[PDB]
Amino acid sequence: ERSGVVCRVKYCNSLPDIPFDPKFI
Amino acid sequence: VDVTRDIVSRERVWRTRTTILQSTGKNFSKNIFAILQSVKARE
Amino acid sequence: YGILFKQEQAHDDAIWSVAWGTNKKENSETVVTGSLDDLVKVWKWRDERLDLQWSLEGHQLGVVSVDISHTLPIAASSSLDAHIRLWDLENGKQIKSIDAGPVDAWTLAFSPDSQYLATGTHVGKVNIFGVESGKKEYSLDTRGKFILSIAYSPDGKYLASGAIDGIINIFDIATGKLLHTLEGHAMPIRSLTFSPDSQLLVTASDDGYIKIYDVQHANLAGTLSGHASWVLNVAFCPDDTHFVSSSSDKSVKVWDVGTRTCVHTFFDHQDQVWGVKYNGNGSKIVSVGDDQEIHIYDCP
Amino acid sequence: RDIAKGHLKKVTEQYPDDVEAWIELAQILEQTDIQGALSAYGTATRILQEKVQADVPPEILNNVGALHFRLGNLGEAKKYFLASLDRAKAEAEHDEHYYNAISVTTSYNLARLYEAMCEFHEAEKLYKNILREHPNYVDCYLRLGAMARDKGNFYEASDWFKEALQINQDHPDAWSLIGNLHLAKQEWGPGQKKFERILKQPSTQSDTYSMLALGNVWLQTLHQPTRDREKEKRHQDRALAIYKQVLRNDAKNLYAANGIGAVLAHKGYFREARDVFAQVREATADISDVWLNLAHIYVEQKQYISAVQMYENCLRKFYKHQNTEVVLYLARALFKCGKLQECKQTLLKARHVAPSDTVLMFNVALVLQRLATSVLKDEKSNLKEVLNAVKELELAHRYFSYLSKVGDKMRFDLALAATEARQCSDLLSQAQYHVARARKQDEEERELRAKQEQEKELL
Repeated sequence: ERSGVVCRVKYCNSLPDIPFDPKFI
Repeated sequence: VDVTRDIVSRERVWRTRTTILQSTGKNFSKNIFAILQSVKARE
Repeated sequence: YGILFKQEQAHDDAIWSVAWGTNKKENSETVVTGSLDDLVKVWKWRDERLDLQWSLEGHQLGVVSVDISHTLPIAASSSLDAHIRLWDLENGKQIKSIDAGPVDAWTLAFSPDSQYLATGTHVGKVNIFGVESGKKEYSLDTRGKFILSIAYSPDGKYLASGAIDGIINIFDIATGKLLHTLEGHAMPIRSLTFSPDSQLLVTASDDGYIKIYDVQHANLAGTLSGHASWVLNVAFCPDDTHFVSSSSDKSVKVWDVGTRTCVHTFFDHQDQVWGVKYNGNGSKIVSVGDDQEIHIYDCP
Repeated sequence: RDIAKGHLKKVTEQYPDDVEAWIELAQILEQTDIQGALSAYGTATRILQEKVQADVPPEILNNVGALHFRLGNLGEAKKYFLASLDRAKAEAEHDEHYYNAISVTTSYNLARLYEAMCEFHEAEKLYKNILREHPNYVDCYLRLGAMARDKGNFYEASDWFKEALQINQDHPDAWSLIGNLHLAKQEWGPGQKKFERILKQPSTQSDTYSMLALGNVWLQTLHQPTRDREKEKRHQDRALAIYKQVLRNDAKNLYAANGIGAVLAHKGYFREARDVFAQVREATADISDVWLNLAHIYVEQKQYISAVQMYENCLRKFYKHQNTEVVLYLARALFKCGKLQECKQTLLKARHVAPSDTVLMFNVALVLQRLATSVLKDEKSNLKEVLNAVKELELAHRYFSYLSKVGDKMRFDLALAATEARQCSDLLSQAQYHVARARKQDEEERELRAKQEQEKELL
């Protein structure tokens, strides 16, 4: 309407964690 | 102990942390650094 | 063991709650559904096939809970509207709308004698309502953050509450006081089920952990690992031998009460299942979800 | 390695009694395509049977189960690990080859598999079996910690993680995971300089993962009202400096470029952002962040019909049925019809799992207000919908009252519901105006149906 919907707009950035692939003998 | 070196030698790591961040294609950063300098040309 | 009935596109929008009547007050013959499309569809399971008996409206927001009385052929519905509408099923007519104003309303539960109506509240209180009055008789006040899940003891002697971050609160409904404040979970609990003998209790959190607690001394009988997603709904096999698990990954694992084993899993909903209930013995198993398609699972 | 590939496809077609030729085929194929390794192991399983009916050594079978772990073949991967442990048991006397140690890492893989089954009970069992017999091992010590991290942070999750540093403070993976715990406590934002400085010893450096974590904890500082105070400008340029550093040491990192595009988008260069995010978009689509950040640009051009589809494309991961910030970032300048009523339906979906939010119950009141003023002003509309309009705005006024009594907000007090209250009062007046018009349109439709009744009597 008079103004848009409110948001805490952030261009965030995530991180992958440690994979732990099953090991290869 | 002997078990530690005994296991970490014989296994293999094909999947680490760092090359997850690195992309499997070849995306260089000159294009990235060129537009980095280009925005500095607006500055 | 499989699916008997599948009900294609049973609702316009996603179902959130299921109610299948257990007695022989023509409620084994029917199903009550509660959805986002503001439709309370009374589904007459007749001739072992699922027919629409009534479609009830007026819940202006999406339905959060439906239930069927043990001792009566009537039903009740809640939503974010905070107008806990009470429904008569022989005619498909509304008995009353219990305004749990202004917003302070959550999922409901028919009492085992179907006299008191428990619900969750934003403050942490548990508000009890007269089925005849529509009035907040008394609120079971146990502080916390928010009340998400509740269940009566079917034998009519306790209450248990699941909160917004894994708070389990044990009550004596004969006196309405807190017995134990159990804390085996950290992540939100959406469903909990008293045992048919009310000797055990099931927990369904965002961890896939069915932590089963004893009731008579209020201790951990054992933790059971479940799905990969959030387990959402649970019902006991009424002969007190199994329990079913609705999750957030289009998958319904069926569990043994003792051996802690996924005795079966259905995958049949292509979307996230929300609500589960057994047969009067536990052979038929009803099941809803965001597929808007209701799957009925015969499990001998 | 390329010459290895050439020699391996110099011998694969050949057979000068090829035995291990498939073993060193797949031994480089584990970096590469996994199916090639599968095929190599497939005929390698056979080739140990014809010269003599010899059971396959369990190192092969463990590794093929390890392959199927990253494939969909999880069940027969489990069968591979079982028969691997049996064949290691069939290596009854081989402590030279240390079948016991091979069983240790095989059990580690199988516990990691039970985690993929979400059989965390048996995962606990295998892990504690190994740690009770080889407590010097760390990865089992922290996967247990990771499992309780799935339950939560201040568990023995955090303590297994800290004792993993106690057994091995040199361990960068666990040390990173220490601060990964502290990512949950974002109020421990500026404190993470210290807990991500401990292994900024240059033996561990360069650690791209940690320094990107520094960039990320440095970017969460942004979107504050102190940018005009040059503070977040300095923060933007400091994150930019981190991103230049990781740029020079790695051109092919993609989370970096996501960070550069994010900080310049926070600098207001959104036309200068979709390009840099386009690069990582072809690089890999399977980064959940870039889906959001592209659609933020789209709604910044008000390109909703390019944005919300890619939002629900981000919803195509098996992570959470109602992620909250995604539907928040969905309902932003949503102004069309489905951008209003189906917007309400999305808000209801979020509210169903998140009824605690003040912002969400404010936003449903907002969108109900918008649709109420969409049906009473130039409308001249249906009876039933304007009958629903008064109820829905009454509900909206209930939330206007309810939120205003609450103290805590999203660090911006919502006494703005008060002007909504004057609005909804004048909306009551407008509704009392237009419900009379509804009765007028009802009576004229009655008279015109009388007019068709008479003429059909005439026919």
